[PDB]
Amino acid sequence: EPQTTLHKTITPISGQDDKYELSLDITSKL
Amino acid sequence: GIHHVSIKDVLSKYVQLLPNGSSEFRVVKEKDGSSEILTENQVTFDTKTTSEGLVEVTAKFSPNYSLEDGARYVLKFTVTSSQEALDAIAGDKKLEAGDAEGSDVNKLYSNKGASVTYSYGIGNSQTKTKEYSDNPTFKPSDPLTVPVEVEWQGVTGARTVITADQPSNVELKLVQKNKNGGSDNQDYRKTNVNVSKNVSNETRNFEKVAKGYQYDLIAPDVPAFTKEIKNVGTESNPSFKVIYKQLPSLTIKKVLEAENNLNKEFRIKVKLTSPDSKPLNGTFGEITVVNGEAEIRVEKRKRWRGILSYLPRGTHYKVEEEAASTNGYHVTYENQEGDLNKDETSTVTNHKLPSLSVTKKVTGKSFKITINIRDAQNSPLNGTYTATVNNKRTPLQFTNGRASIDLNKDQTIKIDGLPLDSHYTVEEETNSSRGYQVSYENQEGKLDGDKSATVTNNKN
Ligand SMILES: [Tb+3]
Ligand SMILES: [Tb+3]
Repeated sequence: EPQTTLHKTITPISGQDDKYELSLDITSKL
Repeated sequence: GIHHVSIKDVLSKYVQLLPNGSSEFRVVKEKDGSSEILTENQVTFDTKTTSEGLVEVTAKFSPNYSLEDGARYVLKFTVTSSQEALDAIAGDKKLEAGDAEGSDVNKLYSNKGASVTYSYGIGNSQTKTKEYSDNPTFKPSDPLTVPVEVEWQGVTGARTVITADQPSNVELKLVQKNKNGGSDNQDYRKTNVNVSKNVSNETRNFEKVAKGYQYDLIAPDVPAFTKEIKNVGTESNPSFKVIYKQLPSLTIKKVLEAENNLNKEFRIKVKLTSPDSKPLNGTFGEITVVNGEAEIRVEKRKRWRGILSYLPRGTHYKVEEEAASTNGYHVTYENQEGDLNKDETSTVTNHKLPSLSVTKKVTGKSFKITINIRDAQNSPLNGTYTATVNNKRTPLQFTNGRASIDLNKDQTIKIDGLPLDSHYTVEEETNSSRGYQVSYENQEGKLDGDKSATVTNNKN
């Protein structure tokens, strides 16, 4: 099996009240 | 490569997607500086509701899409604070365990679990799921502070002197209007605003007011004042002004003129009709109005006055003295009729009607004397008046301006209730006068008060 790494962050969307960007990633490596 | 890839996030109840997938789901492939967006043919997005009623979001890669080695694939989409979070930060909901990092409302968890599923291998591949170990958090925006202002106005408008009693404070309440069925919360926030004599403007604010709702204000009914409530801000950023405007009052006054009896009482009717041409009913100070009619009884003990306090603005008034109460007076009015848009005084003047006395003196037998009277408008008097000769009240009648009387030596007749500002002349009839020299005191005269004329007959 290849190695996978996983990272999830949330970021306030600049200049907007109550909006946030979710970011869920995956990277595969040999 | 890995294949059959899919990325999964379960949103917690504190966030939610935007309308019409404004949420803009996309997956970006990042490799060597360059960023590329996977197409409809490479990834598909599904929203579903779990059994627990939470929203789950899945980016399903096209099944035979293989992840390029060393490339970072990143699902991205926007969420917004749900009502749960807006309420929580306002202080209106308690967190349970598992809601936020260390139960801090500023660190709500956005996810209730997130993972990636994938396969690898040719033929019968193998399947793994890895849970994301990051459990990210966010702070909702600050709740609203909602200002409230109270303005007191006198009868005639802004910053005019107020005369009515005011309470020492007013309790204002912010009403959070229910959206999802249900009843408005009429006790959502409360503040006590101070009220001081001659401080016309005073401000407070509701703290920690949750966004997402429409608000309104409740302010007490204050006797003597009308109330207007306005949102001087917007729906999403409310700010309220309450204006109490004093209601007007009608004072009825009686004035006595040329009247030495101060012990009489007078009845004065006031007719009150509304702008909407209607029956006005209710009690205003001491005076009750039944079907537009009110009655004021005045006397010295009540300082010749009555007050209808705090009538509706615009009320039409017509004051008139009761017929019975006018007997013996010339009655005139100031400000009899009008519309009540500020304080008003209506004055009834009862001027006592004048009398004429005529006296016969004999120097050196009945004597016939003719009285001629023209009224104020100069038209000859017609009517009967009470006349008195030593306590004997006989009616005396004037035809076309003339009456005539019979006097003995040293008799006085006194004629009451004659019209104000009329003119008399007296003349002895030439037959009575035969043998005597006649002269007169005050033969002609103006009836502006009680008058006296004297006829003296001297033998020879
Ligand atoms: Tb009555
Ligand atoms: Tb003359």
